[PDB]
Amino acid sequence: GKTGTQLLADKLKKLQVKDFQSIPVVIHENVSVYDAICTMFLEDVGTLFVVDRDAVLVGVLSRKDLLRASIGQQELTSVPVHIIMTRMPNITVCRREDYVMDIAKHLIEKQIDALPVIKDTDKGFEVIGRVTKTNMTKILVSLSEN
Amino acid sequence: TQLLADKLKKLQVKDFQSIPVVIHENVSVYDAICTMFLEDVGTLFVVDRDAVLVGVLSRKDLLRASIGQQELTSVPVHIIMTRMPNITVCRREDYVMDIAKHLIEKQIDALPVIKDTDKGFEVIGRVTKTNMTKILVSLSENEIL
Repeated sequence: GKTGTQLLADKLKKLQVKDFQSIPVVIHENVSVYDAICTMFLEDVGTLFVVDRDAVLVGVLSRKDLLRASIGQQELTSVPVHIIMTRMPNITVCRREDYVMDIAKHLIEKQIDALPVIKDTDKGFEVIGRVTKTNMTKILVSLSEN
Repeated sequence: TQLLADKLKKLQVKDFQSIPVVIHENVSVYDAICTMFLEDVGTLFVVDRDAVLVGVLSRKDLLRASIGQQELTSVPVHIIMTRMPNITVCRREDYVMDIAKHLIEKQIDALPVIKDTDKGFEVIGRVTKTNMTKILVSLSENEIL
């Protein structure tokens, strides 16, 4: 590329998820909404990925979903999370080899803080990481130095 | 390459703000949760009778309050809000890299942008980890200087 900003853009475009992921926080689908909330504060995350008895991705839960559940008219804190989780038709994943910038674009478009990183297996998607707006914020800071 | 890095640190908040959402300090916790879903934002800025900033309330704090046992239809937000020793503000003239660092340490999604007036801190913007993420995307597309 011809200018220093173009060289910066080219490098940013090559960054891969495998290098900029966080550890994932995963709960089983039959854990209660209350237990999910406790896990969120225990682990200090704002998103949880939900898996089945084979540890395959079945759902995602955001802090907003849990607040909604907790404050509403129905008693939902006692129910299994699979009642309230976002399901697979509506879940976006990414893989280790994908580009960080393409994931950032998804975060912004889908108005969500985190995506799961998965590995394809014969049983479905195994969760191996998380990439978040916080990860992106860290990349931005690092640019200013080196 | 230092010089490029020196340019990045010169980018300012005014160019990468969002819309702030404000609530009065006497609103119930239930009413503030309602505002948070209506507005679809994750951080509320609390003001006093004089429209002066007195606190902040994140979605986390509201979840903390809701999975508790107080009559939150009763409880005014001043009871649980983070108060004005422990709040980090910024101004439109501040540098985005500075703010980004504060968002990271403090582990919060948003800071209030305020103006310094005759009356005190008046709220004029919000800056978030989404804003920072949008900057990173713009840089990757060569859409800034």
